[PDB]
Amino acid sequence: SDAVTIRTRKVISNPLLARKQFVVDVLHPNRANVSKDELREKLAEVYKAEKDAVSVFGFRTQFGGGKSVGFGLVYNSVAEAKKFEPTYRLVRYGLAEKVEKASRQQRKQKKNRDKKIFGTGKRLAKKVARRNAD
Amino acid sequence: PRAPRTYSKTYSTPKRPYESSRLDAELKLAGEFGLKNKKEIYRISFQLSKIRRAARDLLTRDEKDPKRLFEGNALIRRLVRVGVLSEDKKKLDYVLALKVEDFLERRLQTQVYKLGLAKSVHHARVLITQRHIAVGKQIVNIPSFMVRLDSEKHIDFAPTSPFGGARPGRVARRNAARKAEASGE
Amino acid sequence: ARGPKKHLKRLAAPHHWLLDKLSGCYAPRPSAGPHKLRESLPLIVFLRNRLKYALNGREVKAILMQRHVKVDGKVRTDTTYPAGFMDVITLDATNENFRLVYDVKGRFAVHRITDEEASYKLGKVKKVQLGKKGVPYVVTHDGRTIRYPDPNIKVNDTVKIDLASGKITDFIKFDAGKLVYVTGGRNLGRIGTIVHKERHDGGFDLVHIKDSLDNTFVTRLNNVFVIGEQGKPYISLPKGKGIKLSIAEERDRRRAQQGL
RNA sequence: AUUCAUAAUAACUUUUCGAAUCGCAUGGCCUUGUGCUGGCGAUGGUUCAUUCAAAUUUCUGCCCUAUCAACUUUCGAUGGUAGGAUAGUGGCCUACCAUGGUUUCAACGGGUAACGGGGAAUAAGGGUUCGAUUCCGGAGAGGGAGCCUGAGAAACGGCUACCACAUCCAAGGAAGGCAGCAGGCGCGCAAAUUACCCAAUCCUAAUUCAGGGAGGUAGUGACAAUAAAUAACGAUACAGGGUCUUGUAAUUGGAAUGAGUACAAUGUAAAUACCUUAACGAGGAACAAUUGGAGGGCAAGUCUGGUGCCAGCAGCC
RNA sequence: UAUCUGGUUGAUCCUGCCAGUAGUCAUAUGCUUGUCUCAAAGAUUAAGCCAUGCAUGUCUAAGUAUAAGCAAAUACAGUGAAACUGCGAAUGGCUCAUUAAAUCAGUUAUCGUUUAUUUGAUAGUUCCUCUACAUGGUAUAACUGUGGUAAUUCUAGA
Repeated sequence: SDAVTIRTRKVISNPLLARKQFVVDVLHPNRANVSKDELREKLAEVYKAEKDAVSVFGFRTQFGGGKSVGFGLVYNSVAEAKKFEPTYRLVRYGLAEKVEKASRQQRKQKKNRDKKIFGTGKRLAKKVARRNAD
Repeated sequence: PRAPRTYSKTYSTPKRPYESSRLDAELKLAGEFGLKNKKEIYRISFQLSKIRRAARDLLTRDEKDPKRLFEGNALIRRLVRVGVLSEDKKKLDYVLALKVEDFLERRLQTQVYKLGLAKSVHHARVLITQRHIAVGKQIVNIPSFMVRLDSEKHIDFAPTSPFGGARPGRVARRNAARKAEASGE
Repeated sequence: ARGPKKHLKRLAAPHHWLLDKLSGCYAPRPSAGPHKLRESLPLIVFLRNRLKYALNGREVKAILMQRHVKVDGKVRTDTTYPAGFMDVITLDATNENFRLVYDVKGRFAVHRITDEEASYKLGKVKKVQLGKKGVPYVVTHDGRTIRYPDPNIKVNDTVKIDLASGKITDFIKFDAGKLVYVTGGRNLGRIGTIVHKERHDGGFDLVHIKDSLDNTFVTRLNNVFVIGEQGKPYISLPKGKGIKLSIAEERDRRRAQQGL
């Protein structure tokens, strides 16, 4: 393969969020696919963007290969890129960390078990220790 | 509690199922154009039935009715854009006089046979299914593509599909592989 | 059913929001405010489905709650604050001003305006009354009430509230020879001049309105909104100036558009 | 259109409301007191308007039944006055008084395998049949009644009592309500996972942040619906129509390609699958298509073979 | 868009009904099953009975903090369990048993009324012929520690 080409269309400036929104389309006549991080770096060197401050999220390849169309947006000043952005995408680009939590059933069971305790249960714990002691 | 996606059916079974003239004409069409079953003839008959019903209740409306003007102009412009009527037959009595062959002539397999490139309509269809035709730039593998009158000059082979070059297929690849492996050394 | 209603499903939203019937099974449900939800436009619909600024619901939540979008010169944070007709929604970080004026076809439009003229707003005075403690007060269609008006402001008429402290400036009468917007029913979004008003005691004084192109029609008086002298409206009219083209010449101008 | 809005007088009231609340800012004045004053907001607050609603309400419109022709008024049925009660109109109730009200233009009664509508099937029309079910409206949480709180409930993922079920036991007492999501038993001709998540659409809350079996995503899934793989071309030899065209053959040749396998990347909340694609993947018992039919309706046998009987010919064929 | 064909039928003609044909966003069931998009689904008999899990909770600069909680301005100041306070829990979602002028649809009415919330306006008058206004008083939870009950989201007393 010789090259892909990335064209940005319908560019909208959104100063309400300090960002620019656009529809990327890439012509990759040979390779297979997009290699999305290469597009992030390419859009970084297109405007001036420091590629950890960009995010392209929507992508789908046209029928019969070659053309892939998606939606992508650039934030200036990567602090706002961490600010006005959903957490799943920031984890997806490695600029955040996924928290681990128990699954929905365990959380619901724990909430509906400590709905049966009034107060801290320190009196209940002390009382049950004393009352099964003798 | 979410809306329905609407749906319908494009084919229509005939009223008298078993008529030797009808079976003969259906099979004649199937041989002359290379169809898979009788559903294609049924589907074109349903499309034609809708068009003729629209034409009938448009003509029962008076001349120079604005609804007649707008809907008839849209219908005639559409059916000349797809290229079933001719260029100089832009009147409703002609679109009453349409035949099923005038619609099957404008398909994809009929055009990719008539324009050369296939030498047989059955070979034309199987060459469509194997993803070998670009209309404009787009690979298509529906035989019933119903190509427009304008895009007739852009049917060719794809960037893939070794008739269009770009790295011949798997069988020839294995063939040259054993020529290099056994006959080569 | 035991109380009020808080949900509004898709297929039950106002049709002129142009909400896609798939991709979601609920509609914004404009919360209570100045306008009826059947004839309003929430902030989320305006900012999400018209200017394409936000993409989700939380996106416009984060746009609003940074204290950006002001309706009538006052900061709103609610996603479904019902911005209605003749409202003057403004955006600070882009230095842009807007005015909700109905499109010719019937739904809401996005009418850009200068920074001047965005500091006033017309309102159809709907009932004038001697209020508490003997003061007179008018109340208009947008829920505003104004105390001590001029005695010549009568019912079904138009006043001009600016934005600053109310304090109604020069106002309009209501008779023949006055430009008129229409905001309801089949003849919605159509601008013309009153030629005649027939008063039926018992209800629904129909109005005869003649447009720019001599297509007369009638509406009920509830939909009439007088906007000033013929040829001199005090606002900027939307694109096309409200003519209601028939579909045949709509086809004509639309293929006239095609080709360069 | 008013005894309307509003104003005034005389009073009256277990005298309602008229800020003892909170965050962020450090401005200004001089008699320099830690004196005076002052911003940007938050939360309340009486009344009126507005919005969200609510409740009553005018006209007109429903399926079958006359083997339903009289019905309602003892115990309100229709009307008057006055009171009570309600958010309020009103026989809504009470006291008193009138004798009315509906109907062959079908009252009243009975039946419904009846929730109503937008709508669905049915293409000459009008019609005939359906509408439990994605939207609008009503009713109900095993049956009834009653009720607290609250702006809003005669609420049942609130309470009390009774009835029918039924659980737990230390036998003294206690606790229930899937016609929410799964799922179980039963019933049937007849109907799916005790999965993942709030990423989307929205909703609630003091609230950008939490929560949501609402909803979405996957699993089962031939309810239904859309598009169309199971082969294509050549060469040889004959059969033809006839020097170019079709058919046949245990004749032959190389092409093409996805069903599948799968690096990868897109996709996604995370995944699966689709879109793209590295590499592999077709020579027939392969990667093999079935379901119905053949006297006429109604399309296609002047087929083949086998079994059983004959008081029929032959004689064991 | 508008075609019908067999049984009665012994030779004919009609009345006539039966059968055959086709559609179903109409249920079930049999055989077979490769692909892509799309996706209804315990309604019908039992509004029958339910094991277990989950389905309603909520915090900002802005009501209450001495958690003998976690960190890191001598009243407090950061974060932040429990509990008080405020709000919501009357929306959803499910089902179709009841219901025959009842519901419901279109169309009016409220000069016959209730409405938290949202939006807009709105309140120099208060005890007063001896007085906190540079600010009145009580409790009570949470908490500490003392206990019962087989058991309950039981709670007793300090």
